[PDB]
Amino acid sequence: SLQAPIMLLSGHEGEVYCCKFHPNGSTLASAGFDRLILLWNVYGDCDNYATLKGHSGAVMELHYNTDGSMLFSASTDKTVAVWDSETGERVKRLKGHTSFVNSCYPARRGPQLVCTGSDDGTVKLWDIRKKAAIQTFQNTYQVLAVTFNDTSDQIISGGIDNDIKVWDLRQNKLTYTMRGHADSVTGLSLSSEGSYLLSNAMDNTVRVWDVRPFAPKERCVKIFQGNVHNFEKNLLRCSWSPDGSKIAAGSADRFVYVWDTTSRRILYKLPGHAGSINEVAFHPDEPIIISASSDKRLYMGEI
Amino acid sequence: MPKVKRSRKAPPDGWELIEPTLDELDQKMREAETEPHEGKRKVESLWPIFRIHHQKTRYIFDLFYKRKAISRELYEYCIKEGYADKNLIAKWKKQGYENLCCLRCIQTRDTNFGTNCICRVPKSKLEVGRIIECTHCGCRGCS
Amino acid sequence: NWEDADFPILCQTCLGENPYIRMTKEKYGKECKICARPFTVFRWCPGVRMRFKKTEVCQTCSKLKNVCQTCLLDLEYGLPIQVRDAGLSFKDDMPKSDVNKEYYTQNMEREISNSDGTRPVGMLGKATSTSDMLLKLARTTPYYKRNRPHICSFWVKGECKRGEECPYRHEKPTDPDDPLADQNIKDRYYGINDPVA
Amino acid sequence: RVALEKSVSQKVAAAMPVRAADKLAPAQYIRYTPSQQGVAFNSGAKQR
Amino acid sequence: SYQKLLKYYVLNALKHRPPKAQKKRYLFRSFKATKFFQSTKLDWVEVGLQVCRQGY
Amino acid sequence: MSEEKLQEKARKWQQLQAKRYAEKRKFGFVDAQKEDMPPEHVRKIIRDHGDMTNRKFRHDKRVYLGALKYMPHAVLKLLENMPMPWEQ
Amino acid sequence: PFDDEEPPLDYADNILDVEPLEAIQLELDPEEDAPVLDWFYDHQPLRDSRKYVNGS
Amino acid sequence: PFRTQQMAAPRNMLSGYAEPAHINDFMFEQQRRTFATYGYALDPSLDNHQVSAKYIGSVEEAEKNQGLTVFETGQKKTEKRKKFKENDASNIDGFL
Ligand SMILES: [Zn+2]
Ligand SMILES: [Zn+2]
Ligand SMILES: [Zn+2]
Ligand SMILES: [Zn+2]
Ligand SMILES: [Zn+2]
Ligand SMILES: [Zn+2]
Repeated sequence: SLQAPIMLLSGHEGEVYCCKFHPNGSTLASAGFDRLILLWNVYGDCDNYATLKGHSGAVMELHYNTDGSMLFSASTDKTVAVWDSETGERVKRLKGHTSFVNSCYPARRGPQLVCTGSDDGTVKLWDIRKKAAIQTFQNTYQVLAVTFNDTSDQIISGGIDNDIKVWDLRQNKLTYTMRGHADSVTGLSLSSEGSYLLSNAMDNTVRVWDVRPFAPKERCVKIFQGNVHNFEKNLLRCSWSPDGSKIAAGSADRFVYVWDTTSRRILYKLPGHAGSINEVAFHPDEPIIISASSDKRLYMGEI
Repeated sequence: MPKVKRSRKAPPDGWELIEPTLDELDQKMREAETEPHEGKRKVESLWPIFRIHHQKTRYIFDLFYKRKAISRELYEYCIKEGYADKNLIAKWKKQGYENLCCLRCIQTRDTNFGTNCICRVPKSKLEVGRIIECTHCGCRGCS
Repeated sequence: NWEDADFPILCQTCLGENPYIRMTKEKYGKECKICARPFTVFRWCPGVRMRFKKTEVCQTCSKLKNVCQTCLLDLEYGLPIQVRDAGLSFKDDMPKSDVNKEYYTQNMEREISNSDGTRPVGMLGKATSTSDMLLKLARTTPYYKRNRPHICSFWVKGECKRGEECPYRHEKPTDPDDPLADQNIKDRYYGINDPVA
Repeated sequence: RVALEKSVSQKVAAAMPVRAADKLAPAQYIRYTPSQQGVAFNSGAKQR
Repeated sequence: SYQKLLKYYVLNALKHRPPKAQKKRYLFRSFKATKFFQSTKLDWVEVGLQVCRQGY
Repeated sequence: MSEEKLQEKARKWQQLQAKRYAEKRKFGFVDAQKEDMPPEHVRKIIRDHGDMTNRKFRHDKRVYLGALKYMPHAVLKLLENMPMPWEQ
Repeated sequence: PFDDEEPPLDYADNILDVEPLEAIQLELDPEEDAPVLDWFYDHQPLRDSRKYVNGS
Repeated sequence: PFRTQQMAAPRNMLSGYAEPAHINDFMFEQQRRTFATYGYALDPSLDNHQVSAKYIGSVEEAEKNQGLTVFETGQKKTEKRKKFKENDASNIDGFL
């Protein structure tokens, strides 16, 4: 455990859309509407050391690699930024989209790949060494959330067409459609094993989908209720615990939602945010939670 | 008698064909300056000034960009001598800002909530046919 | 002393039929219509064809008598104060003469600002015992004819040169030979000879 | 000391009332629950 | 007269405390940020007649 | 649902995301400048407020006395810009 | 210059109509004082030429 | 039973509970002008029943016009009011 439980963090200036724990679990990156990326400590006194500029838009999605070396930022000026975890330089800026980049995700354990989705209907693949798009998938509609499998062979994509679509990289065809959400899917998260994938959607139902070679063909595994979406139409993100045992989801009624993955029971409904919440995230070693909301502030819950 | 001009150099080439109407617009402005406020409200009495200022500026704007009947030299003379507004012309070249009355009606510092005037709202988006006179300007729907 | 408290104490027939309100806050804008000390004036527009209502009395003078700051009616029932004190007791006896009024106001302001800031400081215990006849004539649904722009006094002389553009009503004012017409502010506020009540 | 310095600043603000005359636009939001529900009041809502 | 003007110059040069770097105030930029001041371009004589009538 | 409803839902997300992340709505966006006004505007204001005896301008009587405390600064800025005998 | 009971003049008619009565302005030698003669009696002389000053 | 509707409600100052929100400016003013233009808007209450999404207003016109806002291209386009026009600024005492 670190310091005293709470550790409220301020310094941000507008809405905070995203936040990620470092793969060792010793520092933190937060981002939002501020057109700024902040790198803060998780231990000691949790004080700022690095501020990262280099955007002309809202920094929508934030991620890491599995090493804690490369920092990937998806911004709302049709570009993606690639940085180093230390020393703070613009290493690789990649511009291919004709509209707003809603989400990005790095393919882990493979060769370096990033997949992004944008409002023009495009889902694009990106090799960091090539300065060019690798494959481009016109769905037809706006795409909000995009992630890989562990095998770096599929694109799992959520849009506003109420249907999670899985693209195969080798066939370049629409492999899977997952029906079961009644409104637009705003956030996807693939588990640490690759077995399960967590989804938020605007119909206020949090869904768990098993991504396996062998399927029951009706993949409606687990259903969570209580999550609130409203008129603000925010992009709501979900996250897995390191052991896959706990599930966090952002909500628009200012309550931090954490479910138990086996009993489908609300473990934690932590208050303390004036504004609607954007992303709740688990520390990779210890049960510590960074929660990021539109009230410009961050919270460190210690379980 | 004149506009007394502040250049002392002779005016440029195409001057003598736009001079009767500029002097006629200028005579109209000197009429509006002296109109005694009687049944003309405290904000309503400054509505002719913004309208004629719009009219003089639109006149030089129509001759240089639409009709192409004035050179750069004559055009910039009329801006320096105070016949056109350089800042109102600059907004009319923007995309949506093309019948703008005033520079006040797009100034967000001049309003309570930090916003434009309802003068600038598209008339389809009011949906009812309500009749509107902007208090700054007297305008009924620029946009 | 000044008043200076955030976010006024309002009913629902004056706060509007829209759940989205934009109000302005002026720090020491007007003086109170009763207390005569300056307070924080909040100005909002309820709906579309409304009047831009504003708070008329202090937070303190509404905490004394449990009322809304602009309609001066009970927050719970929506009735005049003479009706509610008729269906209760009248033991407040706020002074009306000058020096006594400012002295009573000073002392009650010290009393309220030496307390929590949540309860109608004297009206609470008597506000427990309720549900007299006032509940059987309490208004059920809001009377949005209150939030309504005044009669155009240029249209009364048949000389409204704004015509269709005037935001004031072109309809009849009430006949002044009516008991329901005089209605002073202090008469509505102290509970004395209020013809509505 | 943090409580005292604020009152000090509010006193000292009179000593120079207009030097770089003030600035005001932190336009803020507040969520309010009418405590009147029984709905015909917001239009059918619980908050505003 | 020359002796007295020298005296004024020497009293200037003696009691010269250095500029004392403050925070800049900009009064007229604060007036025209408000909704009560507009800006225009006028002949100096018109402004002088205005300032005299306003003081009166 | 239908292709019509999904296309309408696409339109009413594209318009929303366009008008919600415009270039004029970013965080450190200093909005447009207060510009110059026509010089006849202050002329008619000064001329209508003649000597402040009309009953129509009785609400601005309080503001002129308020402006009295800034008359020395206006005098200074006036005489600082006196026009230099070679200027007409 | 004006009388005590004399109200101040309106700027508008009385000075917008009237021509401004030539200033002092020494006649400069067109050969000997050539690099100065074009701009010497202007308000802020070489203001709109980027070669001799910066901007406005 | 010794408390009224006001005394049983979780209130903060004499008329209810007031807490600072942090709603996005555009979406707030969107729903505000949506109610002020047509007569309906989405609900900004944060629980109220804790199920999905209800409209609060003249809800009958909400489904008629599909729940559109002011920032979006409208369904109806008819019965425009006719006005004079003289956009030339060349004829004096005829320009409007
Ligand atoms: Zn306007
Ligand atoms: Zn205008
Ligand atoms: Zn206009
Ligand atoms: Zn009071
Ligand atoms: Zn009221
Ligand atoms: Zn009228």
